[PDB]
Amino acid sequence: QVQLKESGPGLVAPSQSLSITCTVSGFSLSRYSVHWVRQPPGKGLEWLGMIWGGGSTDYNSALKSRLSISKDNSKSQVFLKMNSLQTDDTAMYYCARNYRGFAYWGQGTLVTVSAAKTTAPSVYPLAPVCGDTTGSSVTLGCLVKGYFPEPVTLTWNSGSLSSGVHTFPAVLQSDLYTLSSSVTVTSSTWPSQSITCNVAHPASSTKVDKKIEPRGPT
Amino acid sequence: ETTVTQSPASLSVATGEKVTIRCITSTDIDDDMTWYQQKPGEPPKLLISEATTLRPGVPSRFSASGYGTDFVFTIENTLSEDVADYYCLQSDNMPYTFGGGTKLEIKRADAAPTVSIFPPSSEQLTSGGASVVCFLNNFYPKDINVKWKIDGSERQNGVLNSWTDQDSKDSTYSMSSTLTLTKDEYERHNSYTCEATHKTSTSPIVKSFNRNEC
Repeated sequence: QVQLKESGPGLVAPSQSLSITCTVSGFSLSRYSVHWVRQPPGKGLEWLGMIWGGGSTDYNSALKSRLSISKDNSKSQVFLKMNSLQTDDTAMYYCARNYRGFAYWGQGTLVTVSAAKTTAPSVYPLAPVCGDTTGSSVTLGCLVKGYFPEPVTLTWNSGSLSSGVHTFPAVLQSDLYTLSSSVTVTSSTWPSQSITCNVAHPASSTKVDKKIEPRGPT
Repeated sequence: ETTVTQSPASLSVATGEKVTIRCITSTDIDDDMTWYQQKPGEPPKLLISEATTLRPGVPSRFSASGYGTDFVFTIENTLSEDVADYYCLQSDNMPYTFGGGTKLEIKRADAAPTVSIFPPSSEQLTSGGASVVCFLNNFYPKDINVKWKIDGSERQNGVLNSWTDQDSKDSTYSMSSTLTLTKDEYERHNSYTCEATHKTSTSPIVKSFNRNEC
């Protein structure tokens, strides 16, 4: 029952400040050290700094000038602050607890440092072509186009249809992300049973559910 | 700072073969070495503590050795679920430093793609956009090429491709290719085609449809 969770802004403009909250449970902050680590998209891990149980701080020299860590032992919360943010600070930010290694991590919060503006996605259902050769199995799809920043959460039937799914990483084109997802079921299961794509873009408070309906009369 | 050099940066092994990953520290770090496995979309997972102590619940196939400057991480019988990025970490002196990481992929038997082509949705056509999507699913090896053709003529601009990470269960890859046009340019042609050239076939796999024919 050792848990950590990062709460961050998601989208920061360059030259502005960043604040991340690490809410922990199952252990007392006064007795364990919490570390901060970041991972630029597609790159390796960088140790950012730490805060000891007693309250002393050690920061990474590279960012020491802009990095600041505090905490509140009572509320089980550790805080990260970054000044003079820049585009090369875009990364996934993790907090982790150290005891004989970084054994427990948060799931990480993605921070995109960019002046671009939040845009909600358009969600499109991708039903099979007409004709096709409907036999043995069928493949449906979901296209999520024109959104910023990452991430987006795509599920199929609220997460129940997780088998035979391929959700592809988003691609950035003209400062807007595009993402897609395929799901393969047996011919007998669709369109008999309903299949729906569930898309959430939290940075824009968007949550869309697009049902995949045949293109013709069936 | 203490620098940690991790090698190799990339690695590909057949199912069952051994994996060897090495981390050299610029200074003597005693045994303050830990090893991690990171799957896509997840944080790193601690596998080894104190250079050699396997964390409970980690398969015995995993092991590590070293004291001082030379540390080695080993997988005896690599299984499909072992695909991931692996990292070492020195915790001897500040600032803590990670190795550069090792990307592990699994060699397996050839698998031809399952290709599916999807015309633009009616909802997208109303907004003025037109995306033709081609899914190329569960193939191996990762190398593959998609050629879009409109009325038999190759189209290059406006294509966005994306690959999944190697699958943890069957060790295959999948890809999405999306050709984005204007509703106008889309309605100006008839046959749309995505051709996949893969090691699994000399004649490319073709999926196509006609705009007005259905």
